[PDB]
Amino acid sequence: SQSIVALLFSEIVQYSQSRVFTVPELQTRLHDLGQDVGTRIIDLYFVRERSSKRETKLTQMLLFVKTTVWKNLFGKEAEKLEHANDDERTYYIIEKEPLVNTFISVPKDKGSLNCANFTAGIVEAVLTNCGFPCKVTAHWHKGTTYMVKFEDFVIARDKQMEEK
Amino acid sequence: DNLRHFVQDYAVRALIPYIEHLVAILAEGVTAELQTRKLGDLYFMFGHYNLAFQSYHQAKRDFNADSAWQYYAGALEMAALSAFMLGTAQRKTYDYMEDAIVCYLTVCKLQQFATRATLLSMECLKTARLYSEVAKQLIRMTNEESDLRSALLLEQAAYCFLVTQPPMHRKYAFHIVLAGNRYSRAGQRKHAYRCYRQAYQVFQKREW
Amino acid sequence: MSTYYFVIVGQNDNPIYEKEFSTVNKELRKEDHRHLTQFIAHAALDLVDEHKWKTANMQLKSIDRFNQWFVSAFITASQIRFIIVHDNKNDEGIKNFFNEMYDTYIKNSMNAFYRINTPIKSPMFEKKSEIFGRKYLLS
Repeated sequence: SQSIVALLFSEIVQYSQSRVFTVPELQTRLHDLGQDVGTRIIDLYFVRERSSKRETKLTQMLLFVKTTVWKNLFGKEAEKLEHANDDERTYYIIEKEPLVNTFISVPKDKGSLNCANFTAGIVEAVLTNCGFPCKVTAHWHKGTTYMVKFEDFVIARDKQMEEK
Repeated sequence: DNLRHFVQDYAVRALIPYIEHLVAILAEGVTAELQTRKLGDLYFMFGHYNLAFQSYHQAKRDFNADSAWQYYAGALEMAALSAFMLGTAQRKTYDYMEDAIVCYLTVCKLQQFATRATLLSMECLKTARLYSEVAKQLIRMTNEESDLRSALLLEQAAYCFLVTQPPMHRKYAFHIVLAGNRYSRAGQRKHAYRCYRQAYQVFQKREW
Repeated sequence: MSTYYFVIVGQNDNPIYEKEFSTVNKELRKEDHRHLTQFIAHAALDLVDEHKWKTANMQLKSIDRFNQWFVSAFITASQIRFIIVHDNKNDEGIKNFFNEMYDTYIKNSMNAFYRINTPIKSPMFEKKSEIFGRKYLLS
């Protein structure tokens, strides 16, 4: 079902909300779960759904891994992608569909951040396992949005291989 | 004292005719396979960089069939040195130099002239940017060399490959562990310990 | 014959596992092979990282050829460094052999109990590897 996953994920959040004391470390725990997901999904989908061939270059892998992960997760690719000049490290990936709202969401007083961070955790896993260590923030701006802070050695590395 | 310097002055005044006689020998040389060789051995101390490149040029047309490419190696040593000294650092002369060093070791058994070429080719390619080039021919000199010498060339190859880029950041350490015992058998005890210490440093950096 | 050596390297450069099939003899020298090549997998890696930054090919068949030690690279999406090192060449075996390595690796990587860059002791994986070696390498 849709609703079985929503229920299992409510028990996710509740187990955290139990043996976790404050919200940001709860988001951290969600992020850990996301890393756990990515750690194996990325290696799965190298072959079956990613042309079986590796892709290394940044923006192509960003968009294509975005899409392939979303097709084999929900079958719905993220609606848009922004990469920001003002900070070349600052890219935003934004999807109007929150994974969270399979169960419609939490109290709007205590926890500013939600599953949005857990999806961001899966994102971080796949990026850093492709070769792209990054930190990702989930913001309630224009719906569920994300922002990625890549790795400095990585950012120099692709900035150099911007040419061949 | 002042009197010591007066003798100094007279000595350098007596050196003027000596270097002018060498200038006359240089003139006699600029006016065969051995003529080109001697010409090279000449501007080897006159600073003629254009004639040093012309020495290797004529030696390629003099030892084309002659198996005496040891004088061609000597002329190319001057050519590569004069190129990087002037700042031209010709990659052409650099590659030719290896053609008269490692590739000449396949032709004749003049490893003495081959190692002479590789030695200064390493320093000139280190000032350039191809430090991995020096390292690769120092590994192609390690297999021959001896024991202390082989370990010395392995230590040279170690830092050279690591200097250009990350490539060889723990295999350089792994091979100076073998070069460490090579030095211990005959390799300098100081060289042995310091290359072992170098290996341990990047071993801790890359513990896995 | 051909010598047989497989290695598994975590993202954090951790040597996860290594597998052998060569005719058993002078086990000390086979361990010398192991560390020789495990530390050869070091520059091989320092090399193949930029090599993979160049080409995102299926498999990097050759990275270095030590003139007696041969470096064949099949790097993964999770950047798991894989190398076969052998004194003899057998390309057709090695290509789809690294393929099937990758496959059974996916199979035993899915299990949630595994975490990134961790040795895997599953003797089931051992016999899967052995069957592959008897298929694609050994005779």
